[PDB]
Amino acid sequence: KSSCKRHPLYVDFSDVGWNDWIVAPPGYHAFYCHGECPFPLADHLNSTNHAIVQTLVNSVNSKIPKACCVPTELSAISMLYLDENEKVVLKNYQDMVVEGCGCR
Amino acid sequence: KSSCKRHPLYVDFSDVGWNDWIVAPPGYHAFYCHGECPFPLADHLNSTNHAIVQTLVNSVNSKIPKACCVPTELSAISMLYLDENEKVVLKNYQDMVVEGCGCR
Amino acid sequence: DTLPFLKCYCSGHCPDDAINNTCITNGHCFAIIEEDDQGETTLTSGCLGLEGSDFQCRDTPIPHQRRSIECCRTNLCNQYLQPTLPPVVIGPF
Amino acid sequence: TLPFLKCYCSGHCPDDAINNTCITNGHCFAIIEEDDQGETTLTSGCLGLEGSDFQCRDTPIPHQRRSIECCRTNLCNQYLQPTLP
Repeated sequence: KSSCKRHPLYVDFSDVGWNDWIVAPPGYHAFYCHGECPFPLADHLNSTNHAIVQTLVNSVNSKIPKACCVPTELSAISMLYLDENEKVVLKNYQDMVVEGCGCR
Repeated sequence: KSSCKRHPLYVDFSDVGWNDWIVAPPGYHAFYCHGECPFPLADHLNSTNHAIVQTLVNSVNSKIPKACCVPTELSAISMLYLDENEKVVLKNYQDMVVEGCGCR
Repeated sequence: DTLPFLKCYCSGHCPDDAINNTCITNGHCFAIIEEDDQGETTLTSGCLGLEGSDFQCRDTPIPHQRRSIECCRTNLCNQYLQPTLPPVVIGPF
Repeated sequence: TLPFLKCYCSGHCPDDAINNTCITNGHCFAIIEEDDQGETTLTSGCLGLEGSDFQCRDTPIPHQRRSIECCRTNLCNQYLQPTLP
């Protein structure tokens, strides 16, 4: 009973394992997507045709799931870490951060 | 239990009521995505980093959802449908058919 | 694409950064009346994207819960929509 | 970079596995998890190159005890015996 939106989430590395393979940063703001995909999917949910069709079918046949609230735009962050040979390395990491969310 | 994959769904326009504004085709194979996104995410689920990161966060903090199983490529289909003043036109609806699924 | 040109009122379906209960879109304004899972009836309104709008504005006629959606395409036009529940059906089906 | 490595799989197979093997550009893994009775269970398959280093690294105190080990050699994974923390 609240719709697809982005939600805050900070991922602390020490706090989950990778304290000691990742020199920098110690964490980063990842965000995540969650919420209802109701009928009708509004404009700001950036739905596909498939998802709009599926929402209508779910409303007539409940064995077919509703669309899911998921990231529709992600961005990169770079990290400093030590690898499988253990050199200190700078690396871009793709699709780390949720920039916006939609019903897909 | 069973994990993220694509599933059959045929959408028959006249069962859903659309057959008096869609002259052709009478329906089409839309499919859908559904299923688990466990840890670890195996290759064939095409997760993004974010979905990976978040699957790990969910095993430590269950207050934060699993990655979800959604379409990751979609194809188009064309249709003959009515307009406002009862003109049949042809158009290519994007993103109607699911071609593949993933954990996102 | 085709840029947002339309301004609609919203209630229930407002974007999370909506200013004064309006939203903008390249699609249609809508109003919808429906029963939820408890048979409580509610009226909500907002913006629909252009892509997919044929399906959503038309609806399917027999969903689990009664509803009616209406769409219009001029500025703030959804403040005038007064959609009403479909008549109820008697007998099993 | 195409897929080039062949791994065993079990529990984590794609629907089109050939004799219980998958093909990838990342790593083969195996992993042992522990349910609610302690009656545990051992699964394996393929990990995509992307984010492999997130999934191969070992993270303490989840909901459960589990351990995962990766590698990159043909069937390196069919005789990998991870042991619980």
